[PDB]
Amino acid sequence: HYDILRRHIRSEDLLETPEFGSGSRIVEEYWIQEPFTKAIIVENEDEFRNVYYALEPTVSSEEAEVISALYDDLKKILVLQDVSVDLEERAEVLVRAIEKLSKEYAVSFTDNFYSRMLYYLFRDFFGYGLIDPLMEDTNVEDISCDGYNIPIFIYHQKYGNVETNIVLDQEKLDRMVLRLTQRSGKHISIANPIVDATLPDGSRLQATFGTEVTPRGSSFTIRKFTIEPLTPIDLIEKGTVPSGVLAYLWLAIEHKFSAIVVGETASGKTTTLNAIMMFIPPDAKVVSIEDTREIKLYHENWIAEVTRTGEIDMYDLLRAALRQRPDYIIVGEVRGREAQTLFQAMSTGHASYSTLHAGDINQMVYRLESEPLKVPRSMLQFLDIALVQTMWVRGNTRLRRTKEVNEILGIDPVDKNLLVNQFVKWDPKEDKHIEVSMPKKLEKMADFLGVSVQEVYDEMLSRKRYLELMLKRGIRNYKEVTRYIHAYYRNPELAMTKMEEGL
Amino acid sequence: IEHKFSAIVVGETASGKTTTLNAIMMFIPPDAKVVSIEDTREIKLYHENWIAEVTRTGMGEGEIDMYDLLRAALRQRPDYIIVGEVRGREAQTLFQAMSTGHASYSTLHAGDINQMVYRLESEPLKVPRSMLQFLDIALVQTMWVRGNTRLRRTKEVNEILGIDPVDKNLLVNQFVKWDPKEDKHIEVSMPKKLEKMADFLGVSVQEVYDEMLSRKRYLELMLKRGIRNYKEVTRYIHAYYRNPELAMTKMEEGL
Amino acid sequence: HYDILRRHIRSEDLLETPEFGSGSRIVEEYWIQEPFTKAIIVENEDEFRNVYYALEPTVSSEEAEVISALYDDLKKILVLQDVSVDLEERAEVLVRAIEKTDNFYSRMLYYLFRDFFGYGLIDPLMEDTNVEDISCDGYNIPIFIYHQKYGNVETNIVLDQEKLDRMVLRLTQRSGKHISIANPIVDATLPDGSRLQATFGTEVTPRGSSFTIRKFTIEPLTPIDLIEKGTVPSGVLAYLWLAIEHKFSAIVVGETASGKTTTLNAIMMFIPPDAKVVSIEDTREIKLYHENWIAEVTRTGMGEGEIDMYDLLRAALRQRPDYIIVGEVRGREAQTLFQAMSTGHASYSTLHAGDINQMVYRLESEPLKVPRSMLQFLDIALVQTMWVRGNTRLRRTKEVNEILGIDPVDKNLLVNQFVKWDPKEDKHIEVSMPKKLEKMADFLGVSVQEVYDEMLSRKRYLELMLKRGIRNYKEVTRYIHAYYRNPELAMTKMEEGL
Repeated sequence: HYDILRRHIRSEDLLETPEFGSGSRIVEEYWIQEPFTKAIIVENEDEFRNVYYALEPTVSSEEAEVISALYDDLKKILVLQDVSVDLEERAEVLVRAIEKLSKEYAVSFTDNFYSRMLYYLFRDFFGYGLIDPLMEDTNVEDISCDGYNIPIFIYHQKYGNVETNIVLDQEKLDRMVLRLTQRSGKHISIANPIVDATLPDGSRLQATFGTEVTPRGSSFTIRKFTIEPLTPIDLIEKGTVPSGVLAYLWLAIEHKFSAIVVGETASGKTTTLNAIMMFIPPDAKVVSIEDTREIKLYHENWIAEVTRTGEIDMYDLLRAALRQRPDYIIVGEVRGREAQTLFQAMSTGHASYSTLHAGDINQMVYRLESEPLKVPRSMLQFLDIALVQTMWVRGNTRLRRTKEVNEILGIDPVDKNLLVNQFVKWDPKEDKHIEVSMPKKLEKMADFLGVSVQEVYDEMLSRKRYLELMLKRGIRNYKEVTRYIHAYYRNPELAMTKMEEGL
Repeated sequence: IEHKFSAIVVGETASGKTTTLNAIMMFIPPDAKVVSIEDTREIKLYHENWIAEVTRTGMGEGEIDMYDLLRAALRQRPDYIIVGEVRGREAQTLFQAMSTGHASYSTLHAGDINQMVYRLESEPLKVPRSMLQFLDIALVQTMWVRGNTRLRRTKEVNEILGIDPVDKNLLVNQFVKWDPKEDKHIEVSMPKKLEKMADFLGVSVQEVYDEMLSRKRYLELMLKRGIRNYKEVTRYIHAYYRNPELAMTKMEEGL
Repeated sequence: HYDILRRHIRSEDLLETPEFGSGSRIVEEYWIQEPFTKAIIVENEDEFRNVYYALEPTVSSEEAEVISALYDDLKKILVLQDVSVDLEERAEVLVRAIEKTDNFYSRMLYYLFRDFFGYGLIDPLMEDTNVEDISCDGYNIPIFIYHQKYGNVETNIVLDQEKLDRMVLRLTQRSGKHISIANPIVDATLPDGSRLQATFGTEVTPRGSSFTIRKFTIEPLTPIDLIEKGTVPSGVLAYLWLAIEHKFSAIVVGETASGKTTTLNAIMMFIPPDAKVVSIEDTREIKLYHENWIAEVTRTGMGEGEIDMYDLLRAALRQRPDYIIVGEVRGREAQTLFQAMSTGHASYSTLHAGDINQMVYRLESEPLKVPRSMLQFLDIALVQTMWVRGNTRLRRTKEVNEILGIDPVDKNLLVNQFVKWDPKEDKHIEVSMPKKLEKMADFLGVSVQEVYDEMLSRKRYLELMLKRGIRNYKEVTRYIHAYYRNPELAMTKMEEGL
């Protein structure tokens, strides 16, 4: 979007320098998208806190009025406000149109006021409007707008919870919500005032309309979607999952053990699933079914299926894909009926993985067995690993942590109880993952290979070493990480040497 | 409350449940995001980053109950969740929020922890036995009368330590008890939750204990200075959060 | 398709030779449709992986639009595409129509055919019986396949947007469906009898249109085969042959990748030539060289009425099947099956489990929920295994279990273990008498020694087929059908290499 804009810019230096009186001290400044936006962390020292300032190109009461004027005309054009169209060409339908209205009304603006007016038109037409800067700043992970005349709050990757300078009044906020809502294909109104949707880019939306069910006015909450997939290295570095557990999981998904990663909504479940899904052997056939395109993989032999909300559901896609011979099936989040199918896939030898909304393992079982999912108890035996994610909150810090790793051994012959083994448990105290025991799944692997448990264990340590070597060498991006993992697959010793040899 | 220990205010009817809750909800950290779900507004809070959600009857539209609202509120990011009073199904979601780290608070119609447990476990609430472990504190409120002697007292401060494997289950440590004979609050056990705090904070107990005594003084002073209003009280509390040092000094210097 | 063609051609030295730069070693090479297409399995030292290269008669870029032109006209010939017309005749027109080098001719008809009667770009993959799975994931992505021996390998066949979009319409149409943005997903079955999943556009497949084809090319392992692989001893196989002829019902149980289906399909070639057999599967896997047979396959209901195994069995058991085969019991239908058993229908099926206890549990508990008392009608339950050491990959029948019946006031399931497999010596040990052989005496109305004699007889017959290297299922089934018809004559021909 902005690269296109930066093209027609027609000038730079559109930003001035803020006037924060005393009792206010700049803590940090940084371009969000130069030369238009900029974030300025300001410290209102009187109140011993910081306050995110979204800085946009300055305009005067007269100027903005002029801008708003063009918007009204350009607004007539439907193309530029049509999502099905390529941003790039409707970005010109805009500049080429402003050219008309300009030369016609016989006027020539300032090279600057253009490279300023232009910013606003794009923003309110293509961008996210008033919150665009927040929607842009990579540091902002969440956006929370409680209501009429209430400042937007956000979660900053470095300052955590912080008050923002952006404030929407009723007229503005209502539009904002409708816009966000509409932009997500779903509809909101006094009739049905609550909406749980996902924006075009994947960010999750939670909106409310009017004061029907929410006095204080309409409100919305966005949980931005990071474009770049965290990798198992990212996870080792972030203290979220130990390199050993990660090695353990590598072997586990190689040997097609099916796993489900459990957690609370927004606990980092998908992020983790995507990360460990980078351990899939290179040539295998991967099939992914989701309601919202989220998983990003550097795996050629893969088909990414997506749900249609109108009508084609996961269930349909899942049983369909199951008629073939896929090596790995990814679901993303079992929420109903298909949950049964997914567990059957397991029963019939398919490496199956998915996300599930629950807090404990107890809660997992409960949520699995009861409607709408309704997975019979006899079938749970077919799940191999169950991870539990948690988002540890202490002060102005967030910690996505693999809270616990569980192994489903089987179903007890009495009371048909699920045999489980928790071999790794996180400790919030020292923020240390603890191995309450050794993985029982290592024996299943040993047999499947004809080697001694001891032999598998050492393989693990090896991969573990490889991972930490990749970390130490600063290999974090998914494409490059996947590249090096596929390598170890193709040939381990050659791969190891090349890792510890600089290549 | 600052540390997010969840609490339910239990009490017979006309004992003070809601009042007390609303009272101690003015202890929420100035910047934390709080969402409340009530059948009808009753909770007043001098807090900004706050979403107030109210149930819909559905008289002539789509009925939206507490279950729907909580289910979808817990969904955004609330640091604190306040449910006016649990009167059914939504109760499960709440305790789920608890097992998840959401500082959850609410009210329940009952006279003692036993009744509380019964009501919570049995339909309509039907909260699973094992989930109870995530509730931290349960206050029990009362009404006490003699002459025109109209008294609302916290009968007891109960600390829910957790569950017992092979049990009776609900492990409760009673911190404070109220003697009506002398109208006095007696400590009848150690405030164990203060130790869990040491663990969270990463400090010692005496250290936390010190801060408690400190916060205590701060309150008694506000009292002596006649700072009664909620808007003003919340301001001085928000104050102490921001900087207890400066906050304490201004209070000792009538400003 | 290729016999009709390959004669109308002139030259026979069509298609040059492959040229792979260094680091691109040639592992193997073999013919597909001589002398047009040939497949080469190349290596790649760097990435320890093999690659499938689909070789077709090379052409000139001038011949390109040239042959693409001769096609631009032949297309407007409705009388060609028409499938109602026999391929033998249809071909003729294309030839005659083309009349309106003596080498370029042949290495051209190939394509003209490959696009009118063939499968187009993927014909090399559809004709090669080594490729049992075809995965075209997306736009400009090399197709992947599952080779009978090489498994997952990349391919030299890629399709850009349009090239694939039309391919998806071709496959969709030959299967009899109409894939469109309105109905972007198709799960049909191709004329050659193959499973085809297909997606048009990018509504459900962001990675563009796509398709997958799981070819029914199987070549089902044979009883003789099981003997060779040392999976099941010849003696046990004879015992089963009799068992099956007499309609004793059997379930093949085993952990995953142990051989359940293989073994079943194997021992299902023991069904009497004239008996009526009906099979119900979630997806075809069972190959049988039997005529009086009805094969029924479950329907997903993607966009129509869903018909599950329960529906199919319920209504199959309804006609007169002497033998009923259920691919694998994964639910409700299981009850109907055991009902069929209590009724005398020689019923067979597979079940995911490790030992009789697990089998029982799964069968009794939901979703299957087969009533405790019904189990008595199951006769034999084989337990299959996977065994490994070095590259030592072994599939063995761990145990032949005879279900004697139910016990009043019990523990219930009375099982007599006939054969056990010792992995230490890789030997099958008899650990009890084959009681079912006595039930046979009772059925047949003869003595045990008598039946026992026939078993030893049938046993010999099998070992001989082995010695004579009769491995194929079509041929094996014939010699078995043989013995049924006349064991006397059958035995003599076998001893006299004929």
